[PDB]
Amino acid sequence: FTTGLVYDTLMLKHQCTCGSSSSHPEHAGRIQSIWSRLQETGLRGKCECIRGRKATLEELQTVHSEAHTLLYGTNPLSVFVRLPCGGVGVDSDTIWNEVHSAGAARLAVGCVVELVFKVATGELKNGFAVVRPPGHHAEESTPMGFCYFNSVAVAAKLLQQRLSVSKILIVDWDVHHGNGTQQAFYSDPSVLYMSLHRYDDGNFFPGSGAPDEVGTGPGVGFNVNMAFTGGLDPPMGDAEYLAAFRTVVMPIASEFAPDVVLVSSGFDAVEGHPTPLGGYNLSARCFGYLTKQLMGLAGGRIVLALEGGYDLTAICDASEACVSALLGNELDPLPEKVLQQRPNANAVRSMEKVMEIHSKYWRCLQRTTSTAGRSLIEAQTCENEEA
Amino acid sequence: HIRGSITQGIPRSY
Ligand SMILES: [K+]
Ligand SMILES: [K+]
Ligand SMILES: [Zn+2]
Ligand SMILES: [Zn+2]
Repeated sequence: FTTGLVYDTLMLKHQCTCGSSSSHPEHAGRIQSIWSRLQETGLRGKCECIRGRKATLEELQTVHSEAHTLLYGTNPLSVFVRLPCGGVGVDSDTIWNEVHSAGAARLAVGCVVELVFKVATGELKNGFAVVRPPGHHAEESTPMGFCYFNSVAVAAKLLQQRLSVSKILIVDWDVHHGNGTQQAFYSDPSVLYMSLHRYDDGNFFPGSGAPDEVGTGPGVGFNVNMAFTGGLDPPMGDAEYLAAFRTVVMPIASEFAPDVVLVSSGFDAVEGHPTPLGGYNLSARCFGYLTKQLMGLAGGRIVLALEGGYDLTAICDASEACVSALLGNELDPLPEKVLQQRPNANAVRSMEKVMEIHSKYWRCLQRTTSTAGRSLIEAQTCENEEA
Repeated sequence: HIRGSITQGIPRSY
């Protein structure tokens, strides 16, 4: 009863034909380097090796239109344009390999589904899916932002339909808003979608994910956009995400009280990225602590699935920290400067905006006042004296 | 029309 890992080198074949390496950030070396890091650190040997598979067209159609699944899930046995790099794609970001991309994208979904079901049924404690292409930007009938099929959303739908799971939490800590995942569950109160993302008043990719997007119909209140606004003045870092987890993510998630937790685990908020791709300064170590916090929910029934994250050192460092956390290893302590740092004013304003909006729906936010400005030490000092 | 780019950090618009 341990941590599972799923990975498949056939996902490396989703690759542009152009030969212009610097042009495509979402490249095969992303998952290849993560897998090598997990192997050489000994973490792979501590985990169960889970074999993936291709998702069926019917499984993909729990989220996407039939036409969308045929266009991107089958090959001829137009929506595709000749790109300036010389390859083919659906937009300037999102390449299409006419031979390999359909199978690779279906394999990414199937890997996530296989791992998610083994955790949900108790064959595994928890797990991490090392998959590409990413999924959370793909809408019902629109690929975008490197994504074709929303692997995490498909897994959640299948949990509902095949295992009758009544409460699913999706946490999305990729630096970008998961517009596809938000769409897929917007009217559904049985799935809580919670995204932390760079929002900057709608001036960052993809442009969605405002705090006042709370859901629709019976789903009102079950969509939580922890949207950071203010730009990179200063960039968000460990203190800001830890405060957001303390004030927003964990109180709401605990009140929701899920049966299963799915994490859209992009690492493009880690320090060392080109600022247009994220520009935040999270440490890899911090993602281990965030993972450990989410492991307290749903009895530990949690799966992380790789989304974005592009700097190889950054995503390998963060994957290592997250898998170490899933295995129950002791994490390195956070630096003293991080524990003592108060979240920056833009993050405080961002957190308080979200709390004001969702105080209408969540009793845990009908708290007395806001503690969003407290450092971790200041918050822990006030917790010990209370209880 | 449509613009927007994850590589450039530009939101999708119009
Ligand atoms: K996100
Ligand atoms: K929802
Ligand atoms: Zn290309
Ligand atoms: Zn991203």
